[PDB]
Amino acid sequence: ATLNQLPGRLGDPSMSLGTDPRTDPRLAAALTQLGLADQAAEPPVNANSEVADCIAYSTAAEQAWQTLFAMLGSQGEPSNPVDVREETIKGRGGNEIKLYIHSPTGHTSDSDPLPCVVHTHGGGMVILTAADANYSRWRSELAATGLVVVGVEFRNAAGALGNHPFPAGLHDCADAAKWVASNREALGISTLIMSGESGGGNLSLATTMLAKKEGWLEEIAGVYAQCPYISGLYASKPEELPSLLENDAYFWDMKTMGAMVKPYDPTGENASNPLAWPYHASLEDLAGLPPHVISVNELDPLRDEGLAHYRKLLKAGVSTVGRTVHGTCHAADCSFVDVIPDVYFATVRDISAFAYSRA
Amino acid sequence: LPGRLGDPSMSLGTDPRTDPRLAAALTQLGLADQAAEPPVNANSEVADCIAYSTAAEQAWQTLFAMLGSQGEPSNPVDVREETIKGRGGNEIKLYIHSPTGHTSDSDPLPCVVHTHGGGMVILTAADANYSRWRSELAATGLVVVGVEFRNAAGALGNHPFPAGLHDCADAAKWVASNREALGISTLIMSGESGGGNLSLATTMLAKKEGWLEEIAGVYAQCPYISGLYASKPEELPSLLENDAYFWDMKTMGAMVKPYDPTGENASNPLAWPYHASLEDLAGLPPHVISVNELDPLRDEGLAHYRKLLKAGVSTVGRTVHGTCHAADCSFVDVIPDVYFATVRDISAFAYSRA
Repeated sequence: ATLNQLPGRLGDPSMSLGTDPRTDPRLAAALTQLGLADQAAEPPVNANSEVADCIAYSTAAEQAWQTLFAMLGSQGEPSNPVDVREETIKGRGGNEIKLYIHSPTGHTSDSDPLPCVVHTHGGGMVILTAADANYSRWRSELAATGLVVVGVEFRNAAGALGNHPFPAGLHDCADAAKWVASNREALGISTLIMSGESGGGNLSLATTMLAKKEGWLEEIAGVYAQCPYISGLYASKPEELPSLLENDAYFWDMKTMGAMVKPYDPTGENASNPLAWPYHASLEDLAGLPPHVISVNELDPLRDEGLAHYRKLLKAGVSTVGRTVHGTCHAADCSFVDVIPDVYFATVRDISAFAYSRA
Repeated sequence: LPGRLGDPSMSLGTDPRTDPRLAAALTQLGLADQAAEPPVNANSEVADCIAYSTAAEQAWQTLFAMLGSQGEPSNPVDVREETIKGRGGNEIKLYIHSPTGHTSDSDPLPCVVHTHGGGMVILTAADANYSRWRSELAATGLVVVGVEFRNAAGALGNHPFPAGLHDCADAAKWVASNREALGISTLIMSGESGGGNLSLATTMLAKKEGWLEEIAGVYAQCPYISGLYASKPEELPSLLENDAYFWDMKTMGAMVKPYDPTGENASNPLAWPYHASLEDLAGLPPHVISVNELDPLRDEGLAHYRKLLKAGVSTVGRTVHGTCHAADCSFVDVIPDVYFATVRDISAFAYSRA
């Protein structure tokens, strides 16, 4: 920042990704070409909308986001060859959960075992699917570094895979992690970490807390949570989270997320439940968790709830690394592979090295 | 407002952002409270600044050796010494770290030419914390070349800019000319604080001298690159926000003068890379700038990250949260996950350039 001007929209309410001096200029140029450098448009729903209207809107927004991320995601392929296979498992309640299993070509149960990432994709726990091109690309790029990556096709609160409120998606992620943990020799894996971004960061964090609650925490060796979407407080502007106003309408408007909270928790009864919104965890909830990495984006309205959770994990005694990825809007290092490849692959390499460090 | 912008009495020990493990270690070291003011400042005579730096060197070496003096790398490492000649005829010692069994007949490994910190004024490549760092990097599968460059003060003094820079450049050129003999593929400059300055400036100098193609990348940690610690510009709020977090800026203002006694290089990018023009940076190879959150130097590092991007350089920018200046380079017993996250990040970057 600068001593006479607070950053972002705290210092200049008209600022956008396109005019913020902090934006990586390659990302700013790509967003400008896509029409997404200006402040995000006003959504037709908000936290005052009825749940059914929030569900309907989310189901419509899913296609728009999938189109954008499909463009960014599907223009290339990993530098090392990767195999992808599908497996269907049974969730605790009897539903079928599809898993996309990515691994280096030639990896078998007879190879030397590789570290494993159980990947929980973003979309606010409400929209997007593991089969989407950006998430398939991400899992394959991780696999190409020498990993087995398991993409969980969990139930969503809305959209094509809806409509399943909390805790459906969490249970699917947890059951997928338990299946991976019970199939280490068949998968040819050494260690298991949870990782995902935004809503998937929430799910990766919450899955690990659920493992603690259910007594199988020992199966999870670590968590790499990117730009976690974990407070649920997007309707308001808690003083504790200035980034919500500093970077509002940078890619995401906070009214949109306030509306997308409702499909996840239609009754609102889980607003302070740490399994739904990990930001609300107590120190006792976080005690004993395995090592964490929290990686936030600089120009992201969610930045400060991720950093707050990093600090609480440390206060609870969890081994935690905290990283800001500069120059990026929300989750940009997960998708803009053609525009900021060095940033994208820096994050891929960081996740992979962390996974290896846990084996 | 964070840190001392919001509470002028705040220190590393009371800042809510400090990693509590690091805060406890600093408390035990007497370094959690606001750093002491030095007996010299930027208005002191050059001779007094040199004398102060020379006196302080041994105390800092003892402290940093405590942190990097108990553990050894998980993988075995060999260290050998080589002495080369600088452009001016002086002898430059090199400490070469590599995995045990690595030879010119092995498959070649990526190389890091490491330029240590100390404000370009004090500390040596032989210090235990820097030897430990180079060995931990080598243990990941790297050849690491520690440059024993001339300093502006202390045991290796007294040599102002550009002596140390020329030594780092000449060492990098020697490495680039001995790739088969070292068993190395690619080469990346890396260092922290004053060593971040030297790694950045060595690469800019390679562009000016026509050998830039030899350097495949730069990983610059918490770079000490503005030289503006006496005056604290508005554009660098961290200078106030985190002042006396480990370092008081009067101390660094005093340590500027041995490097540039006349002040005539205050805006020279080879002395202080923060002052680079876009033209100075055009065409440089990929960079990573990694700053510390609770570091008065944070904002000049981030400003340079943004300038590299504006110049068209592929640049990744990272904040290491919860850390004071260069903590992820030394406090391995206290925050090993942070320390090794950085070691792994540097090594992965080096491999990514091969």
